[PDB]
Amino acid sequence: DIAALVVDNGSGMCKAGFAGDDAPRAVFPSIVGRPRHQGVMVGMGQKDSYVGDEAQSKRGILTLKYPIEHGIVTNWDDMEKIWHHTFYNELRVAPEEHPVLLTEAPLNPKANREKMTQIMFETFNTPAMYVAIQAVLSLYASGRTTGIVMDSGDGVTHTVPIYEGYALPHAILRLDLAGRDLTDYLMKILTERGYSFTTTAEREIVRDIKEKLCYVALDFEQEMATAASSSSLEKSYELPDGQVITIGNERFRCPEALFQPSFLGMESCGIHETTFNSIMKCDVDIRKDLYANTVLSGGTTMYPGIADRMQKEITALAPSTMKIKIIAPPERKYSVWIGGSILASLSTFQQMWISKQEYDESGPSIVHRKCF
Amino acid sequence: DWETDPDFVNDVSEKEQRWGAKTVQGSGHQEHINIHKLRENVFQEHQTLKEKELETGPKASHGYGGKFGVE
Amino acid sequence: GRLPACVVDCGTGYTKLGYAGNTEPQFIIPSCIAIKESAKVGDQAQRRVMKGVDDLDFFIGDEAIEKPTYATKWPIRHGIVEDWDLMERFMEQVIFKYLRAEPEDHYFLLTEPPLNTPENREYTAEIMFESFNVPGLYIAVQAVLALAASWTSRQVGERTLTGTVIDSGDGVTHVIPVAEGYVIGSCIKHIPIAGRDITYFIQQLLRDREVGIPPEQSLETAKAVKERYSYVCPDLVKEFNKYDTDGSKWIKQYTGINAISKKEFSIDVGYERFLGPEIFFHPEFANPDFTQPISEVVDEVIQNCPIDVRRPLYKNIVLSGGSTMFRDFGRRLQRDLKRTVDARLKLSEELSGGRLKPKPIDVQVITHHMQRYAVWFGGSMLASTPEFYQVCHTKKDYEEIGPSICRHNPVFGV
Amino acid sequence: MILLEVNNRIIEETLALKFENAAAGNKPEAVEVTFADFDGVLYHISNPNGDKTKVMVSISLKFYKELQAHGADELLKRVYGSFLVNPESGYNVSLLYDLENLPASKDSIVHQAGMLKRNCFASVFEKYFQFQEEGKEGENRAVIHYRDDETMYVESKKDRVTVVFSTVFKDDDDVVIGKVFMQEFKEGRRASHTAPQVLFSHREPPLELKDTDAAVGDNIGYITFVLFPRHTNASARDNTINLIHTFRDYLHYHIKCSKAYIHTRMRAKTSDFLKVLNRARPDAEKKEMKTITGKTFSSR
Amino acid sequence: WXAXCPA
Amino acid sequence: TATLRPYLSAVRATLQAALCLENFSSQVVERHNKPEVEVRSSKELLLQPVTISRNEKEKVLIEGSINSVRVSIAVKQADEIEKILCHKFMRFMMMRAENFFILRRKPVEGYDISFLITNFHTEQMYKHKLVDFVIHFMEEIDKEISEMKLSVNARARIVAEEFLKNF
Amino acid sequence: MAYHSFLVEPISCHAWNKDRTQIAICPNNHEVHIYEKSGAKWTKVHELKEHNGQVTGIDWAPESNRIVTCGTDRNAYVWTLKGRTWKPTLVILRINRAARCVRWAPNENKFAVGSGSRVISICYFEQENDWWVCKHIKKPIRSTVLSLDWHPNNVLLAAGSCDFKCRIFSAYIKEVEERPAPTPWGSKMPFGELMFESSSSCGWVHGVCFSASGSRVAWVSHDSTVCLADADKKMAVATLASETLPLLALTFITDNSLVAAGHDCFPVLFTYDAAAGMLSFGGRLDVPKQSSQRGLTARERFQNLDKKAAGLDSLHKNSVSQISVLSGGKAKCSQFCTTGMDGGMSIWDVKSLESALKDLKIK
Amino acid sequence: MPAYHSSLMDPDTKLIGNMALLPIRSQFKGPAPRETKDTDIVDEAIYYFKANVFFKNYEIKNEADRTLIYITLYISECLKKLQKCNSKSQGEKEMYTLGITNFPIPGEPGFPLNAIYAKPANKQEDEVMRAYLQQLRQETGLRLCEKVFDPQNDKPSKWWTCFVKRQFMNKSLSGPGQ
Ligand SMILES: Nc1ncnc2c1ncn2[C@@H]1O[C@H](COP(=O)(O)OP(=O)(O)O)[C@@H](O)[C@H]1O
Ligand SMILES: Nc1ncnc2c1ncn2[C@@H]1O[C@H](COP(=O)(O)OP(=O)(O)O)[C@@H](O)[C@H]1O
Ligand SMILES: [Mg+2]
Ligand SMILES: [Mg+2]
Repeated sequence: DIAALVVDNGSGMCKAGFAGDDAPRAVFPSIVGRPRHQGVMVGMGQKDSYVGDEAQSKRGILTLKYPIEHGIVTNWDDMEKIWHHTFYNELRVAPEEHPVLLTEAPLNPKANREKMTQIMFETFNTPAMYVAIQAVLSLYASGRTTGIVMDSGDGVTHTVPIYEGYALPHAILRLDLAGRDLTDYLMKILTERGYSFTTTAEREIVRDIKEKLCYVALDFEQEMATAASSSSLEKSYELPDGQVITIGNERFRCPEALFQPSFLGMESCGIHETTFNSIMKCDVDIRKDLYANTVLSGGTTMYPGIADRMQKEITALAPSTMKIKIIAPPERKYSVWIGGSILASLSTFQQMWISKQEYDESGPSIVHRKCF
Repeated sequence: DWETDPDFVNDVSEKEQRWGAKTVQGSGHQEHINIHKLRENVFQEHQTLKEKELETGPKASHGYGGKFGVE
Repeated sequence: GRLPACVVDCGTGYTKLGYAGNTEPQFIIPSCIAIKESAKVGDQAQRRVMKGVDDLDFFIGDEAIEKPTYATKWPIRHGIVEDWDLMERFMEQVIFKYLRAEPEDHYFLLTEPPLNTPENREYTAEIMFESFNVPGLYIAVQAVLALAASWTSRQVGERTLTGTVIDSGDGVTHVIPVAEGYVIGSCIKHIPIAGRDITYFIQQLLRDREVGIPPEQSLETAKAVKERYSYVCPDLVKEFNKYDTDGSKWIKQYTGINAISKKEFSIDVGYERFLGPEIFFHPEFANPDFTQPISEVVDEVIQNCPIDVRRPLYKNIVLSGGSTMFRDFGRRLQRDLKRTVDARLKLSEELSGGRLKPKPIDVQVITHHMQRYAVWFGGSMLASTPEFYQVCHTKKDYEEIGPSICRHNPVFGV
Repeated sequence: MILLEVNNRIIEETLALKFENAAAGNKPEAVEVTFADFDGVLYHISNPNGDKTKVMVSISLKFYKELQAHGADELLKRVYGSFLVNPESGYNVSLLYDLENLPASKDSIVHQAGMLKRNCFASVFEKYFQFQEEGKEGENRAVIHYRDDETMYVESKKDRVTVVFSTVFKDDDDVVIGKVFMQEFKEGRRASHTAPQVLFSHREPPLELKDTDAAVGDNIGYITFVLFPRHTNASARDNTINLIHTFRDYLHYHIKCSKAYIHTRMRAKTSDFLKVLNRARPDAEKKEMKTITGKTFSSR
Repeated sequence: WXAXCPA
Repeated sequence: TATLRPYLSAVRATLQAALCLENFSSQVVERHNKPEVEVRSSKELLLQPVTISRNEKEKVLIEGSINSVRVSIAVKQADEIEKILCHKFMRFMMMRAENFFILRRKPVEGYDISFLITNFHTEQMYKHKLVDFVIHFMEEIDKEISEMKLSVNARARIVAEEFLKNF
Repeated sequence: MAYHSFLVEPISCHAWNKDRTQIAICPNNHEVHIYEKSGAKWTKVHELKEHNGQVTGIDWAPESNRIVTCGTDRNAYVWTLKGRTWKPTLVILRINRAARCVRWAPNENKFAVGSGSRVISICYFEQENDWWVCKHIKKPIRSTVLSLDWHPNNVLLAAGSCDFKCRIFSAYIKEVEERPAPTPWGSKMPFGELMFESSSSCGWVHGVCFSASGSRVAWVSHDSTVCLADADKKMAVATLASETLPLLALTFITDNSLVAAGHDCFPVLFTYDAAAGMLSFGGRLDVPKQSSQRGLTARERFQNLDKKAAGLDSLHKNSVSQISVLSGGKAKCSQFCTTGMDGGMSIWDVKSLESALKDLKIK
Repeated sequence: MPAYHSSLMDPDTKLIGNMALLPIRSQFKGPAPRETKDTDIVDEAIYYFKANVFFKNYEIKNEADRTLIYITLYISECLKKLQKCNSKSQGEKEMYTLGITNFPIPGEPGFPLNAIYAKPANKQEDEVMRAYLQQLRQETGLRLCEKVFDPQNDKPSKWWTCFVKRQFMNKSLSGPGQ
């Protein structure tokens, strides 16, 4: 057996570890900081780019930039910085001795995975790598070979239906709507109360407010009429400088955008209707088995009371005789990584690597042949 | 020690390379010859070389008179 | 009547096909196979089962590098066949498409490196005897045939049967001392450092420095840079200094064509002119396990042979294989060997007391007209004699004993 | 490669190389290349009496006598013109290219020089195609000894051309697989709406071989093609001749690829049995994580 | 992205 | 299957009457520890070789000992094609005889396959699972060889169709 | 009563001290591992490493606290506890093949090593030279000596062999003890004498054991048969042919009842009826335990769906190879320890076993 | 064939710890004596650097070899910082502020070769070693800033910044790959 690094490195937060464990060894936000003021105190040591948790702690004087947006790498230098910090600082392991199992969302541009392979082979000199689809790993982590995975990360949402292992590639529905859009929408709607977060350092504060207070309402209109007729839903959060703010109606208005993107000015259907459409695109003989094996993942599906909402919404769209099960495990946020460690620890997986030798003779165009 | 040449290039097509390169001033497609004649000639010449290498080497049969001589 | 025997020298980077009795191989193709490969999951023995007749949709040789939609696989690595499915398909198109030989009317003479495991010979015998049904097979060591290729370029009366053959191919470099026609097998040396290691080193050098090389050709370039601007240096640090102080003369330019848009890219060939071949006299540059130069390995090879056949072995060091076609390779080899030999002789004279000054050992490195295919022609000699049909393994011998008939070679005793 | 090809690669390569060397203006070098082909055919490209300016390509066949019959050189002459010369001693047909009188477009003569064996065969075979086209019944029917133990009995009638292959394989494994490959040969006429009537027999020889010396026996198989005037017309007889010529070699080729095909399924089933054995090895409680090379991890 | 959406 | 049920029951009951192995150091050599049925050095550590046969030409020969068991299987081979396929398949099984820890690189003369289960294989690996593997091989080998035969037939038909299509 | 698995590899042999607070086992290698009972858990306290091959016999003298170990390196060692470490004294066996078993004498003055050289080595001390010397019993033996057990009178010695025979030799050493008293086995007892030799000619003899009073000798065969020879009845043999797999070890819990074990992994009990001269299958001692199943996780489900596409109802999952009597002696035993080829060590109890099964009567 | 060792050890050369306190031709302060001959240890290290990075076995023969090993390890740190600059007048400032930066010395965590480097025995030897290493660093950076930067475009020549990935025996004075 061999130890193979599993680096999820989805948008939002990079989670890297070793294959064979039950939790990623190092999880840190994938951001890169740059100082935006003069240095005046010489002799204390300075750096020109902070990465990960260090960039988060010093966010007061930095311009946080995400290298990945909507599941696509848009700045490769910062991506290389993130990978270097993951390899040599978080895991503290030599990357030229271990295989690497990276993940990519479905229906992304091929140049993305091509440049990913080129970077991982020509910069870090990994002896072998493999680019897997996130939802397939999420299904691995759930310990079943049939079901529709509904993975809603921080920058992209997508559903993949699989039956007996034979994934249907013609019913994979992708939707560029995830935690970052919800964070921006919360930043927008927080003004009407009276609070204004406008700089990229305060977007982190808004994200913390979202992931600590926001939740999904089972019946949107009833909850609106309730929180608009009584002060029993307002919650108070303390900013990092002593100020306290109180949010009421906004609490469930942020995640509700997932179920009706008309708030964000988008035309696409909600995530529930997206999952239902993905199911309905499959053949008629497997739908009943998909309905009872719906799986959630990603940290955007960690909103309190989203499983019940998804069940109540799909049950309204599916025939009255199909049983709808929303298999949402309480370890959903790390599921995409957990399935990876399961995969990279298998025996036959050693025959699915992209060996460094195989790349040295064929360039980056080999990932489209060795990895679907 | 021996000096090198900076401006030496033996550009050859991969197909030209498979037969030879301009680093050896004779390599490439050679004139077809008879192989059995070469084999027998090499055998006979090795035999003749062995005979003279024996004649010019130390001889145990040197003291018995005649062509060998008396020690 | 008899038909000429087929000779198939299967090397790691190139395979030479021909009919015995000619002067040069009829075909020299790359040892690669283009098969249809897609994104699948499961083991390798399971995704290789092709339905219908789809296992015959493959190409080999020159026709396998042109195909841009096929996946090109190399079955032979370091001279040792690591894949037998691809090797069987390669052999079947070698026999039925290029040679056009009916494999039941021709004796076959294949080749091998010295340290080929016996199971590889058994699998080769199983393939040629049960699948292709050859009437006879003979698996000769590769470098020992390369000795009988230097006789066509040397004057009459000095074509000897004794010499040290140095065969440096695409995947392996082996040294074989032949004396009076008998392979001294217990002294053969075998190093898996060869041309392809030089090509990997050169591409890693180019990729750390140059820009503009298309990735899908980063290897194809490092071959055109290696087999064109590469030479041997008498000293390493002095050459680094010669390139640093007068770069305007020692730094060359290589202009290639990007075979997708037909544009032209230009790169600067600098240190990799002399650092490529230097992994021959410094094998740690490419494989940190070996640390011994090639001159010292040749000296150990010759110093392990019997005593009275040491002086002729020094006189007929015959180079072979493509990787020895580097300018002034034989010169530096002979210089180092002469240094070693003269130092040893002076030490022996000093220890003797200083009464006799022995004959200085003549050291010669023989470059000849046939190096690129020196092995094959050798085979074309051996497989053209009558005695050949007395040393082959007849079909009866296989039908009686089994593949274990091919288990022994002159590198190990008993 | 599924269907065997009819053009020899060594002839084309050697002649194209010689013609490129001559067209560029270089002085001609010696050439002496002997080789073989299917069905025991022997080629020899050399120079006549050390004359390095002429290249003579000679071929020795197995249907030695059928090609010497009167009228068996119409096609050879028609296709090769002045290149056809007297046979070299020991060989049967011989072309002679003068490297100084080569016409332009050197690709056509090399494309027709690589098909020397196919043309020698089609020359001794179009005789019966013509005997059938000209509307004459009972024309000459012969037995081409295209191999040394197998025969091809050709007969031409008023309305058809019957070709009976008497074939037998040398190796025992090849015989056992060839029985199957020849039994299943009548199931091919379901792949095309126009395929010649094929009949297979190994109990007894057909009634065409009762007055002739075609090879018969209890280990030989008989395959009868009935080529009708829609397979032997002046527009689709090239493909028909190619197929009737390379039929036996194609069957042999695919018999020898069937084994390399079966080996993959056998490896798959071997792995499937190894997976059933694996249920006997007790799963370890803790494994030490290693590296791609296999050395200790050196870290957590 | 290049066309449609930013990325 | 259901036509091999009594034959396989007898073979399985004879397998776990042997395979009661113990550690034993050699007697005819100083410190070697070798399987006593392979060397045949001492005639006191060798049990009776028992044969279990379903008909004339399908059988299992079991040779027991104190620290080793040799199980040779002679499989059903109806015609020549099944004989060729059985030979090639057993050969492709021998090729990987270190992944099969209980296998033998060469079958006993007269028999098609042979397993050699020493005492280390019953101390480090489950004994009942080894018995189950042998019985499963004996169950499924005929079926797999028949599927090989059908594959050969299909290949022949496809080759015929690929030829006769060009006319 | 408990079960403790020291390792996954077999245990060749084990030995307890006087107060049954320490155990010496063989981890299936050259070392000898001495564990100590600390509350409810075991903790390894000593490692004895002097052998070249794996040990095959360990025995612990209770009164003197000296260990004896014989292995496949044709050597024997006597370990004495100096202060805090066990120091070995080498014994010269003079055999030319691997040793197989070792047994201290009841009085701890000599010990018997049965080897595969077709001899038995009776080793004793020479305080005139501090020299561990040995004599040889080699006449009627024709194969390996597998098991040994001493008579309570410190002289006679039961030995089973691979020559299908159980024998009772006389290991009298006339330089460490006095002439012994006449026993119902015979009055003439010189060194190397043959007092009894069974009539069996089928199956090896894996284990022999003398009675608590030294008047009966029982043994187990690979032929599945358990036999008992009585000396007060003209040395009469009572045999019982079992219908299970063979046995490897046995002991005398009373003067009438035996506890055997073997390739079945569970202990069985036999009884002897002196008024009739015939053995009776007392029955299985262990109650068949129901091994709880565990639900599979997703990592283990895929791990054994990719790799491989309890069956036994006893404490031991492999054959039991050695049975010793913990407390109570052989006249009335209350605890017996079993060690097998699965690294486990089962401390049984006679009272609890007799309580669990009421169809189980101990004669 | 062996790598390129230094040939400056003299029987009267003084030692610091177990490193040859070799004289150096420089202007910075330090405990090393001044050199009159045209080649000091730093010139030799910069001469042998480009070749010593490709070898993978380096036998320490004397203490001058340990000094040359340190300087070869530090040139790899100078190159990492000079790769980013775009003007020799900035490369000089970068090399000064790097030479000032205190790197680990023998016997401290972070020094890659504690096993084969004798740490100081007391405080005075510690201080002398610190000053000596600082002088070595400063002068090596000063000499290298004139090699890396070519006068044709006044920016780091690609013939020197291609050795940024090449580590001398995979060791470095900085962190493990950071
Ligand atoms: N427990 C939670 N409750 C509510 N929101 C959460 C929770 N965990 C994460 N989120 C929000 O979900 C967003 C995206 O999830 P994340 O797991 O970061 O995607 P990815 O897996 O691609 O990194 C985050 O910005 C975070 O604010
Ligand atoms: N003229 C040359 N100079 C340097 N290297 C060469 C030359 N010709 C071939 N090579 C190298 O040698 C290898 C091919 O030579 P060859 O003797 O055919 O090896 P093999 O027979 O093992 O394939 C290739 O790796 C190629 O790069
Ligand atoms: Mg995710
Ligand atoms: Mg070669």
